[PDB]
Amino acid sequence: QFRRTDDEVVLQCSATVLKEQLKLCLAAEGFGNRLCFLEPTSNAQNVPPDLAICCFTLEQSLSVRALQEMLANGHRTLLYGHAILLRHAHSRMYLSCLTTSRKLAFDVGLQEDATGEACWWTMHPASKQRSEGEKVRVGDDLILVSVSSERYLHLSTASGELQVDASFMQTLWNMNPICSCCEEGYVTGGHVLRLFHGDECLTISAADSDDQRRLVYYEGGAVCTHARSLWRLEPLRISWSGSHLRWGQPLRIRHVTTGRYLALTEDQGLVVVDACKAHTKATSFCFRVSKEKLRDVEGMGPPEIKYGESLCFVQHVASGLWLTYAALKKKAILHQEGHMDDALFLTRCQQEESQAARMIHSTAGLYNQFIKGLDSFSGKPPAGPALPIEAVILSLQDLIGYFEPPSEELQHEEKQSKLRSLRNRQSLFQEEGMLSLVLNCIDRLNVYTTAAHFAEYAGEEAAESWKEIVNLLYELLASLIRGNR
Repeated sequence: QFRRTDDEVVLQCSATVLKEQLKLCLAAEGFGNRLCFLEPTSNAQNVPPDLAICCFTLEQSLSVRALQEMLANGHRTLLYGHAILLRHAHSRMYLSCLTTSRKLAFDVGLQEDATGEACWWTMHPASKQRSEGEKVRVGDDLILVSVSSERYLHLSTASGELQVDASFMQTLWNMNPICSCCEEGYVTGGHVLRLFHGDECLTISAADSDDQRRLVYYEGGAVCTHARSLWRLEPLRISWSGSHLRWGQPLRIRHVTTGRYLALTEDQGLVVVDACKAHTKATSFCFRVSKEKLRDVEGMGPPEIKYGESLCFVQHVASGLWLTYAALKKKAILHQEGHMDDALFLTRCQQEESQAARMIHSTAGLYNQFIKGLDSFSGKPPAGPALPIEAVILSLQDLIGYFEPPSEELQHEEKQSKLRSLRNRQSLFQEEGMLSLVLNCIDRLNVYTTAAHFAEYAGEEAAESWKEIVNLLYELLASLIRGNR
C-alpha cells in the first residue's frame, strides 16, 4: 500500500472528454523524441494502449537536506516532501523539466543523464488527508513540483489536443503501481519474451515478406536469436499489469517490433492484428496447465509460472481454441483439439535485446511515414502532411551514437565485450531490414539534385535540412554495415 523505491509506476492524470473521464498516462519514446506526451488508457477494452513507454522506475527518493547535499558532492519508502528521480524503463533516460516552450511554460521530456536539478521532482499532498513526511499511499492524488523551475507537472488543453507541460497551474496526478518486488524467475506481465516449442519458437515472417508480416509460425535456427521472435505479455489491467502471471488469467500477446497483436479473426483465422482492431474478444489468450475442461488480487499476487521450467498450453479465451500447428517452419493455427505436444515454455528476453526490438519498432514506423511524405509529393510541385524533419534528424543522430564503435584507447578486455554487443545490436536491426529502410530514404531523397531542387517539390523550410538528413542517413548506413570485429 506504501510506495517504495524501485517500484515500477506510471503517472496517471484524468481529463473530461465530451462528458466522460478519459484517463491518461505520461509517456515518451526517448530516442528520436525526448518530449513526453499522454497515452489514453480508458479504451483498453477495445484498443490496447502503448504501455511499454509509460513505465518509470523510482530510482531515488530524497529530502531537501539529502538532495541539496548530493548536488554538491535499498527500499526507502516515499514520503511527501521527498524529491524523486524517475528513470524511463525503455530509454533509461530520466523524466525532467526542459528549457524549451510550446504562456510562460517549460516542456516536459527525457534527459540523457540525471545531472543537475532538472530531473528531480518533489511530491505534495492533494488534501488535508495526508501531510508532509507521511507515507505516500495507493490512490492518493499528487502534486509534482519541478525542483529546477518551481513549476507543476501539468495537463494542458491547447489548442485542442491533450498535452503535458510544466505550468504555474496544477494537475492532480495518480501514481499507479505496475510491479513491485518480484519472485525471482517468475513470469510477470509486461515482460518481453520468446515462446519455445520443444529450437523452434513462435514467430512471424521476416521483413518485406509475402506474408505482409501478418501470419504466425513455429520456426527454427536463427530466428530464436532474432528480434522477430520476441513478444510482450500484456494482462487486461493497467494497474498491477506487471504482477505475476497466473494460469488462466487473460492477456494480450503483442509482437514487439511490428507492434501488432496476436488474434483470432473471423475471415483470416489465427493472425497478427493492428492495435486499433485488437478488441478483447479477438485478442485475449491465457496459459493453461492442461487441456482439461475447467477474484483478481491487488498485489504482485501468487507466483505461478516459471521461466523455462513451466510448460504451458496457450488458449484463446473467447473460443477456447488451442494454439497449435499445421503438419523448418510450420504455420501456427487455432484448433479445437490441437496436438499432444502443444505445450510451450518461456524464456525471458534480456534488456539490451528487448530495448533494441522496440527501437526497431519506432524507427521503422518513423522512417516509413517519412517515406510516405516523400511519395505523396513526388509528382506534385503542400497538402502532404508535414515531414517529421525534427524527429528524423534526432532519430538519425541517436542511432549513430548507438552504433558508434568503442574508443581505440579502451583496454582489450572491455573492447572485446563492447564489440560483441555492438555487432549484436547491429545484427538485430539488419535482420529487420533497417538497411533497406535507410536505403529507401536515401534513394527517394536523392531524386533531388540539391536543396533548392528539393524545395521546388517541398517547403523551403523542409529544404533547409535536406543536406543534413542525407548526410545523416549515409552516416547511419555506414554505422549499420561496419563489421566491428
